[PDB]
Amino acid sequence: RVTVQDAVEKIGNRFDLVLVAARRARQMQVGGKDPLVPEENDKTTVIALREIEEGLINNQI
Amino acid sequence: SVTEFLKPRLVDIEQVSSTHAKVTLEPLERGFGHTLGNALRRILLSSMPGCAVTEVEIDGVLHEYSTKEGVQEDILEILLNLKGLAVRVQGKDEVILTLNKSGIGPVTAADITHDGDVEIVKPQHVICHLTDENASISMRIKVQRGRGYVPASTGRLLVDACYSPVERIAYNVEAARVEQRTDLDKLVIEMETNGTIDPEEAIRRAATILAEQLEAFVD
Amino acid sequence: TEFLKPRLVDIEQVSSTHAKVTLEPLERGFGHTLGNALRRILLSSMPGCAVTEVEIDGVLHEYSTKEGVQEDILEILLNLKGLAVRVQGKDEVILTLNKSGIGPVTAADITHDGDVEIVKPQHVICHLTDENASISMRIKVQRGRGYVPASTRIHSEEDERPIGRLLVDACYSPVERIAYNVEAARVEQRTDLDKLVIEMETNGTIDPEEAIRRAATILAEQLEAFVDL
Amino acid sequence: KPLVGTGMERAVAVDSGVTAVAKRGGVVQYVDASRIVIKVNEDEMYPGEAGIDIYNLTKYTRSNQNTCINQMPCVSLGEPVERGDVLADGPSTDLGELAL
Amino acid sequence: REEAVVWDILDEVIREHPVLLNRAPTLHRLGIQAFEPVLIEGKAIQLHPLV
Amino acid sequence: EIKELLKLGDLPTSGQIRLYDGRTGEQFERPVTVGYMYMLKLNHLVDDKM
Amino acid sequence: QDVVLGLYYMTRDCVNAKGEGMVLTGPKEAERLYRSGLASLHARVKVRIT
Repeated sequence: RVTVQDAVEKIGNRFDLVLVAARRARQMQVGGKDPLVPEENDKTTVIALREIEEGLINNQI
Repeated sequence: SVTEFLKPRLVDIEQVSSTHAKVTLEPLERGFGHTLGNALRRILLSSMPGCAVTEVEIDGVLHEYSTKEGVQEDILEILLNLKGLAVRVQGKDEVILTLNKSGIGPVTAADITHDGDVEIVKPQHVICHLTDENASISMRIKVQRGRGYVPASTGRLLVDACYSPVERIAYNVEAARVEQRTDLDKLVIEMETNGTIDPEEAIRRAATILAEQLEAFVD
Repeated sequence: TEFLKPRLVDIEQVSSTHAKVTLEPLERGFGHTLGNALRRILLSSMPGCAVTEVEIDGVLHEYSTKEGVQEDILEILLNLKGLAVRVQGKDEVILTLNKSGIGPVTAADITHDGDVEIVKPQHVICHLTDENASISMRIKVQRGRGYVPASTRIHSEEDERPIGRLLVDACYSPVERIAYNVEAARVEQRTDLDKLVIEMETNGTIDPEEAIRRAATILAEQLEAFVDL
Repeated sequence: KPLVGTGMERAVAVDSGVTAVAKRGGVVQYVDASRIVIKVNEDEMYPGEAGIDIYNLTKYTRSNQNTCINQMPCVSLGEPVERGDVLADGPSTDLGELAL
Repeated sequence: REEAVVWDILDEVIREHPVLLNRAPTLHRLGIQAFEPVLIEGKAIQLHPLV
Repeated sequence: EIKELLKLGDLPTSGQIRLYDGRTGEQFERPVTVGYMYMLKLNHLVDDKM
Repeated sequence: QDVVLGLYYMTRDCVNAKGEGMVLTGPKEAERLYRSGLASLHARVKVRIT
């Protein structure tokens, strides 16, 4: 997977999707949390985008 | 080295349907992905043996040109739709079956006089729809054993024969690699088949057909 | 089910290098299917025998020159690359060569053996052009298959070869072109029986009566993975 | 050689000075891909001379653009040559035709 | 030393790290684009035909 | 005069030949031009730029 | 440009062709018909479609 539009359906500003994907990927890489989506050893780059697909992320979290 | 060329293992059966599968091999020596992919293709699509509908006799017709009433789609379509029926014939060259149905509604291959000697491997195949309070139809369907796909070149209605069960087969070759080179081929074979035979075994039949040619040369 | 199987009924060694072979009868399509499969296998995978290193007495690298010889040392290597020989039950052999006095140098000058057989004695290595001139060299041959360029080979040897060897690129595959053709033939009072003809040009080290069976063998064993699934 | 050309190759390869060109007519005395040496005939000799034109060919050398430039013979021992015949190919030439 | 492991590591490093390709001059935004790389034996950059 | 030379060879004067694809041995549809162009390697070779 | 050349060639109609004028139950047997060499690619046909 690569095209992020379905995540942009959820974060309706596209800039906020980069700020949110970075924040969440940092909670994984740096903050030591782990994903609510099943990871496949993807990069956090892709995991965080795959966490928007589960519909369970916004910049409240 | 000199006579120990690399051999694949199936990397997956990769199955997506009982009708279609994506059997993939790795590694093959450079260029063998065609030499086997296409060779088995040309076997599979044209020289697999099997049984198919070959001739039709609907009640009282000389040519599917005559659009006899009581049926929604005309006889040109019933004729091709009956080509759509996949069938298994046990031990015989040609076998005739009879079909009839009555009442307003569809007709299905489940309504055939099922000999048990013959299996209609997809009964739920709709044949036509009926269109009057008195609507009923009765026909003889000939099924025959043969090989490959044979066109309409050769009251009976002739039709092309779909003896080979492969609905489609396609293949690709693509980059694969080992620890020191990437000039080797992967092979992906994809095929889809009419339900008479499962594909991961149809290919094992076909590999046998091809192997049997070599049996007179292999040392 | 009515499949006729082939036999390799006939062969014509039209030259010391070129030959025809025929497989007969075949069903529908199998004339094409084998016809191309065996061509593609015969080109890729027939094993053969190539020069692989050369050491010449007084030379130091490929680009030098030898007094009293008509070729730059490089064009000697471009000539020996094309030389082809059989070897009997060996993975490699070393051939010595010596000549002196004016005139051509040809493969017939190699120190012959029972266990090496050369396809064309007249293949020429250089000219000598002075009365006292000489060359002596130790041509090393290896068996193998396909093509292996010397740049990858020395990167595969991983010890450091001595000064004064020359390396040549390896071109083992002994068949230079293959053609196939399909046609109907008299058998069983019936039509659409293909006489496959395969006809071939080679470096001269091998005979079709081996080659087509070896190609069929390679195919037959590669194909095992598809019945063993 | 180019198989299709214009017949200008026979001039570019000679006039460009890079093929070694026979200064006087005679017969090839010796050849070895480094030297070519010509026994000039007495109809074009100068009277006190030995009468022998060597041509020490340039072998592998860098061009100003780092391509090599090794001249190679086109003659054979004992072959006759006439003034202005190509004795040795240049880079990118053969038998004195341009051949890029 | 380019040891035999390093490629299986590399093909894990790169496994989905976008790399940015741009020609020059680059008149307009479409003139820098990112692609996922896939490894090659040669030395040329294999670009996609439509792009 | 090209046709005349190709007729002196035993060659097809259309200049074109039917070809087959070595991946399958299938014929190409319609013949294609085949012949001996002259081609130059230029001094822009890649390892000098990668 | 080559992609569109191929798609143009694939979709023309040629009024004479091998296998012209028959009736088929779908693309898949259209492809079997093409690939086995039984019908020419730009031959006219009727098919069931969905």
